[PDB]
Amino acid sequence: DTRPRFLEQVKHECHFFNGTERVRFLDRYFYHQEEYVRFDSDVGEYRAVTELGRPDAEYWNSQKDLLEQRRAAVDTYCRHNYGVVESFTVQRRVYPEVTVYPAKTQPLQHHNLLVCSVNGFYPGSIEVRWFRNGQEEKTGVVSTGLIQNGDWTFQTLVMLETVPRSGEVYTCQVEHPSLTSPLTVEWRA
Amino acid sequence: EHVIIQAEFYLNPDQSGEFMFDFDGDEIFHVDMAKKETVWRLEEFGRFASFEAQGALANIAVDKANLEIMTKRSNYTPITNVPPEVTVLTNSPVELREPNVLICFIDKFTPPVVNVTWLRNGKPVTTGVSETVFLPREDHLFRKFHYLPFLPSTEDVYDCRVEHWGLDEPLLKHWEFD
Amino acid sequence: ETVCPRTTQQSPE
Ligand SMILES: *[C@@H]1O[C@H](CO)[C@@H](O)[C@H](O)[C@H]1NC(C)=O
Ligand SMILES: *[C@@H]1O[C@H](CO)[C@@H](O)[C@H](O)[C@H]1NC(C)=O
Repeated sequence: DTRPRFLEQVKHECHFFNGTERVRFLDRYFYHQEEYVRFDSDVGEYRAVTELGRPDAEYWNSQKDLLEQRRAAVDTYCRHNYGVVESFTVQRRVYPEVTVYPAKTQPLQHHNLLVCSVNGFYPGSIEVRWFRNGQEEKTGVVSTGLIQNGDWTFQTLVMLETVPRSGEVYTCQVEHPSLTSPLTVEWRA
Repeated sequence: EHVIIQAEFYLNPDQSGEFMFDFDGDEIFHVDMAKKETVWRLEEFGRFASFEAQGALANIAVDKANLEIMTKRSNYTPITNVPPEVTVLTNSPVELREPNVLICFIDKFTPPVVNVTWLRNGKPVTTGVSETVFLPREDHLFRKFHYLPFLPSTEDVYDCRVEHWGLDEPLLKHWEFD
Repeated sequence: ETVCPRTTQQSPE
């Protein structure tokens, strides 16, 4: 099937700063990926983003009742829906499971990679650090970065490249808003 | 600090529509257009809130009308296919005989039409699979998740097979134990 | 308790 496709998108966005103290509403219309017209609550009228959207801005801006609907959106739409969903979105906290296992940069060489697998947490902001015998190791650290699982949980792997010596204790330390104290997991050579 | 987006689309000639709410990149719910039901991404969401699915149907009807208008205005300029990036990963560190989930992440593509197949040892599997709807990105492409619960063994290999009009051949992304 | 939709409006023809 090589028939041409045509896509229309609309995104009505509510941006919240300090709870619902500062709220910005954006009404955005797109043809394929091209935003052609938008309403920005900072402005209070539709403005064409590209030439394609000039007719829509002029026509919609002539509808005072429509504009007054959009000017009230920060209250009647954004703040309202925030109050509806806040208890299970804004306030969602799911602490991570932390697992440490060894691996190899080269399948034939010996174990020279410590993986700190941090799984199932929400929200996304997290800090993961490596320690060798109580001292933070910042060199040789590589990560997948933040991974969305698509089910309101995140994961991340933080890997430390190192040659373990007998005696050493490695610590992976996780901080996250769901925790009141750092979560640490040790690994011994 | 937080962003809630009500994202809609309508696609011709497929006559596909979609209506969803996003919170900080996660789906709160979408509306099943054929059943006219609100589908909460986590079931527990539905006990703390509701949504009248009819409102989505009304918006999608306007989006359809606007697509026809904008198609004309553009002189029937079609969308350019953007093929996806595909990643396969597991929900949690893998241990033999301990239940887990394979995640197939399909990212950065348009249009929102895709064929996805899970393969176990080269054979299609459908038992217990699930998927998300098309999820919006900030660059206005799409992403999507497909899920396969599985029991890790050393005998089974897996692939996520993704077809998309922007790809010349199907994209296969492999997973196996280790 | 009810999430409220923002309506979309029709472009000029
Ligand atoms: C469509 O073609 C008309 C007539 O040449 C032109 O005025 C208009 O700018 C075009 N619109 C596009 C290419 O978006
Ligand atoms: C999916 O497969 C069907 C046939 O089952 C085909 O008609 C359609 O073009 C395919 N879609 C994509 C995006 O490859």
